Formats: sequence, structure tokens, C-alpha cells
Amino acid sequence: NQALLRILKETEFKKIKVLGSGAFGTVYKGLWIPEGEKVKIPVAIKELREATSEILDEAYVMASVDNPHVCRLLGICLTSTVQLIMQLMPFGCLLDYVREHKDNIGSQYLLNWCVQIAKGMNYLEDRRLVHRDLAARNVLVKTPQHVKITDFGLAKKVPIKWMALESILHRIYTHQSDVWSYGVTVWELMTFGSKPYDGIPASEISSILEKGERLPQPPICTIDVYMIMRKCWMIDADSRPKFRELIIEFSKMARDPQRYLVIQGD
Ligand SMILES: *CCC(=O)Nc1cc(Nc2ncc(C(=O)OC(C)C)c(-c3cn(C)c4ccccc34)n2)c(OC)cc1N(C)CCN(C)C
Repeated sequence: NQALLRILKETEFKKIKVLGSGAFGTVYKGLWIPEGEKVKIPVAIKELREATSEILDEAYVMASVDNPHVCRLLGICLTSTVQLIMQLMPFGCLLDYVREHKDNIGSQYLLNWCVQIAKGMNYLEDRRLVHRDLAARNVLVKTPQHVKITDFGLAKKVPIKWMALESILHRIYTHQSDVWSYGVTVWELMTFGSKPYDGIPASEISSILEKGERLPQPPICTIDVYMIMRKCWMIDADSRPKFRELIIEFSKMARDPQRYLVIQGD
């Protein structure tokens, strides 16, 4: 379906402010002004490094993602470089959000985020799509009660500390290895943005995983919640929970939020 992806001219969008920078490229805050519309849509713009060699085929797939908890590719600008246009999420990423609001985040917010992230991942799995880079930094906040998974499709700088053990050792990526990354993302949220395995070099992560060591229990987590994270990090990938079951588990817990998370002043 070609029309779901808009091909933009360079005159249609302007870059206003830098939001983040890395080896991938740069993400800008900008404005999209389609020619005959007289509207100014706030957008985020990611300019990829020059190719030196297909990604339009992946762009159409990213444009067809149709779920309230996964970011959709709004448009693409094809020159020597490739620039991706998406809706601006005005509250930033969930990683920065839980760090800045570490004092006043209730259990209902946290468990609802876990549900929405699982809903987005379950949608991707039903489309037979693997994300490969699920992390708290890659969950964006449209509104505090509405989050979206971003950066889907960029895979087609290794995020070792979020990867399943079989991804580190065998470079095997499946939906069950996404579940492992989901467990680390939830651990990031429950610790209000702590760095996983802080201090340990990335070259030693596969070793400590092989010895049975996992991320510690967050203090606000009852054992009921922590055992869900623990099951996401089982070596046998098929034993890990499925995103379908994670939606059901966290939905039941979001109905009685104080029973499952112990937060000061909740
Ligand atoms: C976790 C770091 C972060 O995301 N910081 C951030 C994010 C945003 N909002 C926003 N909106 C859309 C997109 C996006 O879809 O980009 C696609 C790839 C075009 C992004 C975004 C996505 N990736 C992969 C990023 C990497 C780095 C930076 C942003 C993105 N982000 C805003 O909007 C204001 C700000 C923001 N920073 C400045 C943090 C806000 N401070 C107030 C903390």
C-alpha cells in the first residue's frame, strides 16, 4: 500500500532543535508543512547515515504499522541520505520520564505502561515482525497515559545489556528474545531508570548470564511482579512468557495496583 507512506520533498519539513545524537545519526524536532495545507505538524526527524550500497521496502512496512502503541512511519525523504518523519512525542522517552518524575509516579501508571508496551509488542508479533531493540529509551510518551514503542525497523553499538543470551551468543532474534528485552525494559521502569548491570563491561555480560546472575529485584516490586521479569530471562526461550500472557498478567495487576507495587506515598 503505497499511499500510507508519504514521499516528502525537502521543502516540506524544517529542523528546529536537536533531540538526540549517536552513531545511528541525529533525531531532530521539526515542523512538517505540506504544500497545500497551511498547517504546521510537529514531527521528529531522523537522518540516517549515507548508505554506501532496500530500506524503502522496510519503510513501507514501517508505514503500515497500525497500532496505538507502536510508532508509525509518517513519511520519508529520499536523497543521498534517508530521513524518517514521525509524529513528535512531546513528553520524551519513558526512560527520561521515570528519572525526572522519580518522586511522583504511582503504581497504576507503571503497571499501565507495562500493559501498553506488551500490547505493542504483541501487535508486532502478530504481524510476524521482530523489534530487536526494545528498551525504556525506545518507549515514547505521547501523553502520560499513552506510550508508544519507537525505533521499529531500524535494525534492517550492540545493545548487549538488553539482549537475550541466545542473541548475544548465536545472533538468534525471535519474538521470545523480544520478551527478554521486555523484561529488562520493565526492570528499568520499576527502578525509575537505573542502568542495567551498572559497572559491568559489556564483554562480561554473557558470562554472568551463563553463571545464573540476573538483574536484582527492584525494591518496589513484590515477588509476584519480579517473578514475571525473572521468567522473561530464562535461558530456554520457549519457557519465557508470551506477550499475549504478559498483557493478561499486567492487566489483572493494574486492577489492584497497590497490591503488587509498594511505592512511597501511593
Ligand atoms: C529517551 C531519549 C529520548 O527519546 N528523548 C526525547 C524524545 C522526544 N520525543 C520524540 N519524539 C519522536 C521520536 C521519533 O519517533 O524519532 C523517530 C526515529 C523519527 C523521538 C526519538 C526516537 N529516537 C530513536 C530518538 C533518539 C534520540 C532522541 C529522540 C528520539 N523522540 C523529545 O521531544 C521533545 C525530547 C527528548 N529529549 C529532549 C528528552 C526531553 N527532556 C525534557 C528530558
